[PDB]
Amino acid sequence: SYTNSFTRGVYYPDKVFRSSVLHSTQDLFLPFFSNVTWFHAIHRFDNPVLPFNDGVYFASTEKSNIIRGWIFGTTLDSKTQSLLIVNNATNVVIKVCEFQFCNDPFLDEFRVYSSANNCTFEYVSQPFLMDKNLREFVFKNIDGYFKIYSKHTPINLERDLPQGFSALEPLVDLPIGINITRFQTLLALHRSGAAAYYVGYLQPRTFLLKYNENGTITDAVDCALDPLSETKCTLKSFTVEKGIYQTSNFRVQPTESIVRFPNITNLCPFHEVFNATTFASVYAWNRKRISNCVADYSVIYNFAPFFAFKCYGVSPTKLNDLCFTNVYADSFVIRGNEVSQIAPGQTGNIADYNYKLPDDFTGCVIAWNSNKLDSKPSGNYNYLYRLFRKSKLKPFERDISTEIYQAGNKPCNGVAGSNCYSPLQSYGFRPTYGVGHQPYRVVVLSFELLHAPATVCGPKKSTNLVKNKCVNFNFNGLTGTGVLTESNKKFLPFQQFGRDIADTTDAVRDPQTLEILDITPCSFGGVSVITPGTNTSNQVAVLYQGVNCTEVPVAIHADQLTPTWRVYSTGSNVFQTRAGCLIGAEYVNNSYECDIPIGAGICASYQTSQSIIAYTMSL
Amino acid sequence: EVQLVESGGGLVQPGGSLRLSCAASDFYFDYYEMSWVRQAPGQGLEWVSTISGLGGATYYADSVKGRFTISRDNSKNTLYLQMNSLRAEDTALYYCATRSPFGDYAFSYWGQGTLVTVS
Repeated sequence: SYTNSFTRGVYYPDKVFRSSVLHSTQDLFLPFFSNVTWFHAIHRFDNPVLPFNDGVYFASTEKSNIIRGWIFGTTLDSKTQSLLIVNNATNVVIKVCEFQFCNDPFLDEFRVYSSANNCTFEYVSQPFLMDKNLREFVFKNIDGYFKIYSKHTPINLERDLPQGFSALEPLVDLPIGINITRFQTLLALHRSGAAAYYVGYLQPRTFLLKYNENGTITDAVDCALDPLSETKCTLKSFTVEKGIYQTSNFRVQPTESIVRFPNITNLCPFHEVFNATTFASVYAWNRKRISNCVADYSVIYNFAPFFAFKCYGVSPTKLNDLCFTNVYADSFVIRGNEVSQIAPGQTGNIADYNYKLPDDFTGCVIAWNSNKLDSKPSGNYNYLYRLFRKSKLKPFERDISTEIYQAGNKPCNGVAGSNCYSPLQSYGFRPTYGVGHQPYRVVVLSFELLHAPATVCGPKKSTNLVKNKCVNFNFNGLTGTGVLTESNKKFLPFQQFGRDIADTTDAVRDPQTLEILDITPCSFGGVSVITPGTNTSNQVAVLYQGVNCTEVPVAIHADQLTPTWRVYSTGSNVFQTRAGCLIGAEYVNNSYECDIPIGAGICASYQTSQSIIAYTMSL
Repeated sequence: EVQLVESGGGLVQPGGSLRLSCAASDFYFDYYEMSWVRQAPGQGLEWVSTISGLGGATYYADSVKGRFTISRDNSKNTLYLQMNSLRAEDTALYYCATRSPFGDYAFSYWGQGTLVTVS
């Protein structure tokens, strides 16, 4: 039996206290106005074991404790743990353990299973999730954490499913860490009757949920339904105005996500530069280049708390996500008077006669006080720095000119007379000194990124390669949604000719073995939704640009769509226009006044029954 | 206000040797990296090789990896591309470009390009 589930089965995505918000989440939900299964009881059952794909939504309106159990398990025989929610009166508990559930899921003393095995985390929650009146429960599981819901609410007179909106309150979710592929329901029998098993299916589709300051959900849109409710979530609101708007490719939702960021597992000894025994001076520094590594910036702050850890260009907290190609590391030691002087654009003595960052520098400086490390009572003259030179320099101009400072008027060349000094000024370090003169060891990490295959990225793991399906790809930071195809393109074109003001990623370079991953849009078809406003009625239309009233069905993938939207993409009452094809209107041979500018001189209105019409812009 | 002039090009034969030049006058940035690009009939543009300005890092494409060679001499500030063992799929317009390593993937400047026509 197939019925219609109209706006029922909405739960809370996250366990936060957001109030008066419009949060759009992407989890497993039940699409509105979808077909579900409804069975009864006879006196063994009415349907076999239903496949538990992602989640389950059970509805029941009976009483006297007829349906008070749920079975969850992969195979129920030599497998992982199984969820058993047995609702009782004196010893109502949730015994989550590995059992031997047979084919008969009859409650009524425990004849559901045969034997027990090793158990796991078991909840002892005495509050029973039991209470005409309709009982609805949403069971789901993600990241090894089974989530339960319950919205037992008084129901109206006898019917199949009540109207209105409901939000199942969050129950006591529990971590188990298993997988479920089969689902059953327990039934109680007095003499060893009828029941109402209402089972559905949860798909990973987007969902817009609006909250209230009182602490409850007022209304929510499925965002995977008729063009009106489809466009309702693209504007992040619950009301629309009279006019034609565009979609956001939310019809085909990306089921899976692929990352495939790294390709190696060997770590990187970048900490070997930070804990070096003897560093270098500012006069003659050494830049170490690293490539083909695995950068793990989380272990950077494992040392003593540093000072002035300002990372310009990138986010200091978000460092383990963006990839690069080369890692340059130059470390030296400066005085405490210039701890903040070393900065991009900040001028001074070291910005002129020493190392200096360019205008755009994605790397970061990291400095730590080393007063207890480099300090000599007589004087630490081994660490010096160039201060006296001819003129200014440019970034990355390491000079090792060991000559006499000769910017004066007369060529001293050894005598060191007027305007003649030593370039490398040897300033000493001593323990008995102030904090302003303490030595600070500073390393300048440089993250060089070129138009080359990735060599060193973040420490994230890898995913599976999914093909021929609308997925979400995040290979090398090009976070997008589409389908990956294997085209005959021998080389990957560099999309930089016309500066790519408005151009999407047509293809990506596979970080794994050499492949051609061309990116294709899942379903765009140039869909435009003409909403006359929810205040008037709930009837909209559709427009498709670049079709011939016959190619639109095979272009928007009408086969992989909801049955409610299929009727709005048929060949009936279609009209060929100079900008595409109009579907869902009646082309009137006459015109009165232009109200809704569909396009190319075509204007629509909403008059009487009340429906969308089609005409031209007569002047 | 800078430019990248090129020199050298014409009809050649398969399995030969060719030298392409890329010079500049007002360009003095040391960290700006250099690169070559090729435009062939039918397709658009394809990257050939890249010399990083931070150090001595050189990188080639997948087809011209062990075939061509590059040399970025900073004494007179000029780039040279020596193409040996010219195959059939080498007739194209070659352009020299310069881009900053820190930033987007788009090239900062272009060149005049030379037509390498393999007989």
